[PDB]
Amino acid sequence: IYIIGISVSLWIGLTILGLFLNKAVFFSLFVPSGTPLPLVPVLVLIELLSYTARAISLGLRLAANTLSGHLLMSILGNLVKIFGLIPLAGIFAIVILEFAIACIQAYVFAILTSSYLKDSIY
Amino acid sequence: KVSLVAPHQAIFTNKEVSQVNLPASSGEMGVLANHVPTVEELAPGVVEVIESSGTASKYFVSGGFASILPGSKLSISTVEAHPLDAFSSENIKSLLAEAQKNASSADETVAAEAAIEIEVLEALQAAV
Amino acid sequence: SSWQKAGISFNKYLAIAARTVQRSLKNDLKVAAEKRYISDAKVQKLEKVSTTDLASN
Amino acid sequence: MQLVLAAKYIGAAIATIGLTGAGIGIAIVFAALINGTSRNPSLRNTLFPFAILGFALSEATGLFCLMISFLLL
Amino acid sequence: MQLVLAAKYIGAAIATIGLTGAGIGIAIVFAALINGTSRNPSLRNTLFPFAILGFALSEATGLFCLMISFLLL
Amino acid sequence: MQLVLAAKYIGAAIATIGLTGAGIGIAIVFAALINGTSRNPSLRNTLFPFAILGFALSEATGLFCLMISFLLLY
Amino acid sequence: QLVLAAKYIGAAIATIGLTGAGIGIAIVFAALINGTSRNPSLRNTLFPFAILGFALSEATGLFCLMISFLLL
Amino acid sequence: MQLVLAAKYIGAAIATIGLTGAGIGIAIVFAALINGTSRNPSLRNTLFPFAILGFALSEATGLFCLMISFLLLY
Amino acid sequence: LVLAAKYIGAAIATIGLTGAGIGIAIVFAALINGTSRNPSLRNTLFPFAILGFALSEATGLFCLMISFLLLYG
Amino acid sequence: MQLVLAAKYIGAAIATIGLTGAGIGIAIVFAALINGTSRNPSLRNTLFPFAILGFALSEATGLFCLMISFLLL
Amino acid sequence: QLVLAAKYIGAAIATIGLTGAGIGIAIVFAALINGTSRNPSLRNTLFPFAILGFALSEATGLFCLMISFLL
Amino acid sequence: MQLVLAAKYIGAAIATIGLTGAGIGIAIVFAALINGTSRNPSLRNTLFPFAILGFALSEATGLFCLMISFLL
Amino acid sequence: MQLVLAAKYIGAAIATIGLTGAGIGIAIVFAALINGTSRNPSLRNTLFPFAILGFALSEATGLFCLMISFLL
Repeated sequence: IYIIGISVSLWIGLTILGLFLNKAVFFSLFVPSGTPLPLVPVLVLIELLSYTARAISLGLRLAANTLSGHLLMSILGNLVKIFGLIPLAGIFAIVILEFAIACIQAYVFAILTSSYLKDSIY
Repeated sequence: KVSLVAPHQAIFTNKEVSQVNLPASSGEMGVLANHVPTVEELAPGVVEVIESSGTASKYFVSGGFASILPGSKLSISTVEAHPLDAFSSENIKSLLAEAQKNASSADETVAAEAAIEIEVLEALQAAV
Repeated sequence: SSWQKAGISFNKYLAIAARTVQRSLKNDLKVAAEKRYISDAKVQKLEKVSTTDLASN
Repeated sequence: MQLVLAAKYIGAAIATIGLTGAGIGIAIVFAALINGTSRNPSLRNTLFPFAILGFALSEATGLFCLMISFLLL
Repeated sequence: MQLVLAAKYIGAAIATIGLTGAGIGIAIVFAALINGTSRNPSLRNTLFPFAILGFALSEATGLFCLMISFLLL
Repeated sequence: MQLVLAAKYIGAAIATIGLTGAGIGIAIVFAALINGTSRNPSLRNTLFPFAILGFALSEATGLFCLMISFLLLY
Repeated sequence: QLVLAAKYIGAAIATIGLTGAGIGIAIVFAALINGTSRNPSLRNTLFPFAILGFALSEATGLFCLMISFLLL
Repeated sequence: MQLVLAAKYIGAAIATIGLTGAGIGIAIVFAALINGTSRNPSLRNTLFPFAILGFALSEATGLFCLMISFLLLY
Repeated sequence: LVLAAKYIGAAIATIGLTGAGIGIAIVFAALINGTSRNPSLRNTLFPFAILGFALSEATGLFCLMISFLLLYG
Repeated sequence: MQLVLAAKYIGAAIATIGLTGAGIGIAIVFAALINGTSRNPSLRNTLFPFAILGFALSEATGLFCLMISFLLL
Repeated sequence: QLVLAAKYIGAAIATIGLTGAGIGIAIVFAALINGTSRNPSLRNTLFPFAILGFALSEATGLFCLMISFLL
Repeated sequence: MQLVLAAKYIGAAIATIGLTGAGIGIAIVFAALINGTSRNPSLRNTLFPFAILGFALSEATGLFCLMISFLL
Repeated sequence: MQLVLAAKYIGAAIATIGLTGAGIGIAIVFAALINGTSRNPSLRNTLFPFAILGFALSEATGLFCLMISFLL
């Protein structure tokens, strides 16, 4: 699941960069705020470079959720050796936060794609 | 230079003052010589104005809006401004006891008006 | 207080604080002061020259 | 295995440096909720639901960083 | 051999230093949302969509930094 | 022993670096409660219950980090 | 031996820059959530500066991650 | 015991670096109490009682961290 | 051995990214909060944000060239 | 005796890292007292007792940390 | 070989001071952007203090960079 | 000795890390005094006496830490 | 002496970590002075003497820490 998540996220990042480059062949380009200054081409850490960082951050949700569930093996040996009822409440809160993180990660990926489509048509 | 004019009489009127301490909405602010521009709301506290030496006149204001102009002018516009010696201790206890019993006892604006009257009566009775 | 949630503005909040401070002071110093907190005025909203019900609180 | 045994004890100590962000996050969310409730009248629900859900998200960093130091012991 | 195995335990300890920014970032967005909701009337939607989307962007630094320490252990 | 014994003493000192977040957390919750109580009149309960419950959550990070340094020295 | 053992240390201390990139996304979101409730910067206006400001603040984390990934 | 003596002396120095949270915690509670007392009119008790009780909770992190560095050098 | 110390120069030099990452958000927070007060929209505050961000990002570009030069020359 | 002499010099320098909390603590109490005195009117006594007693409590961390580095030198 | 190994690590530990120079350039610009919207500190006046204040904060980053570059 | 000379050079650098608290302490008292004097009217007195006495207390941490690095 | 030459480069790099307090200290006094000069009152006096004298006191930490790294 970890290797399939990084491979699926890399294909979505290449499609976002290819769609923005195809629209620049008939609607100018620029994409730079000018305010009586220069050195705007050196800070090209967005658009093309931003797709690589957004794909690794969105694809890491599958690996982070598996790390929380795999951490119960270290707490299972100590609870079967204070009362052990504190581990049940902590595992229930981490499972609810991991399931709710999938909806927040899906909304963050759709919000990032809306900025690329709106800037390519302006 | 103060302009503490009420809606029935004038206290400061002419510019012949030095320092004045009036309770605003945030804290107990105090105007000095060339005060900065600050138009904050005045709460129900004591508005004392020090006249040069120790000739301060404590005026219990009912609340208003302390306006500070940029030319070292303070306009304290309040509804009622009376001294601390014009209040009675026996009559102040009758208004505070009736407002506490009427609070949270009905509906509409009867219970909301009793909470504001109990807070203003407790602050004036503690400054005697 | 929380006067922004109701229908009390700055004019109604200043009149309620001035009337409560005058009644809680000296009873003998109430000369020419009870008329400033009591009025017999009425308000009636008109429409088109007809009007609705007259209210006076 | 002498070098790997000494590195396991030192790895569990430097990994606990993330508790400063998780410990201060529980107080930053409680400071805005205590000062905001006195403005009338965010008490029942409204701001009470965001304080419980916001504290669980800030505490996830302390629980995730503690599993690394516990697995290396 | 022996030097490469000892560096794997220390590589997962210093890499977890980024939890301070991700842990405090989840509480910084919740503190402004709880105090701003009582100012009328950013409750339903409007500010609710930016708080959910803003929390996932601030928590992305902790998930990316955790993959480095997990790959070296 | 030798290398493992020297790493146990140094592990109890580096694990105590997390006390800065737990120590400053008790003052951050107390500063907002003291400044917010002057607005009248959050005294009994209300603000007192959130300050007592909020201080226990911030102190959980320091108590959990202290058990790691104490287990390596004993 | 010495070059292989130093590769693990080259990716551990290099990830310390995530504190600036992680807290930067929350600093721009705190001012945007508190400013939108003042009426009425919703569509565009303030939304364009928050979307463009979040990508510039996240550029530090992408450059620091490429250094740790190249040595590991 | 040459390796255990060098690790014990270095443990008292790294554990003392956590005094920044305890030192700044006593000043954070004092800054809110000094600025809040001038806002009228909680002077005796009320706000002064939370400053005395809040300072003891922030000082618990510095006293607990000092026992770890003192145990390694004695 | 010079190859062992060359890898450490590219990791400890990245500690300066905290000032460049937080500086881009500090200038954006003041520009977003000031534009909602009416009416610093066209130029004025928008033109100073582009020039102000280049000064804060100059520290991160100079620090990144030091660690990149040790890994190649 | 080379191990005890080398560790004594490094212990006195690492113990001086706690001066940042004690140095900034005296300035934090002085910044709130300078801003509050100009807002009228607690100047002589009254609020002067909390500022004098607050500076001595914050200075206890710097004096206690200085005795550790002085005893190992 | 010990002298050449310490020179490479000296260029990385000396770059830790960039956090104060990077955040200092943005702290002076944040107060100038928020104060210019209060009307009317635009031409000169506040422009001279922002240009002179940014050069004083940038002096710490230029002096610290010459130490690591001299190795 | 080689071990005694190496610890003296490392001790002068670790003890100099405390300059961040002493440098920011003199600026914290100066920022409140500059903003407090504009709100009227403590300029040559009142706030002027607390600023001179408050700066001497914050500077005591930098002077004590400098003697440790200078003696090592 | 390989141990004495290796400690000289480490003592000159870790001692420069105190520049964060000196760099941010010059900006803290300039941020409070720029926001106060736009409202009550001028900038050629009053706050002009406090900003020049306050910046020199905060810059003493950077000059004193630079002499330690330059002498090692």
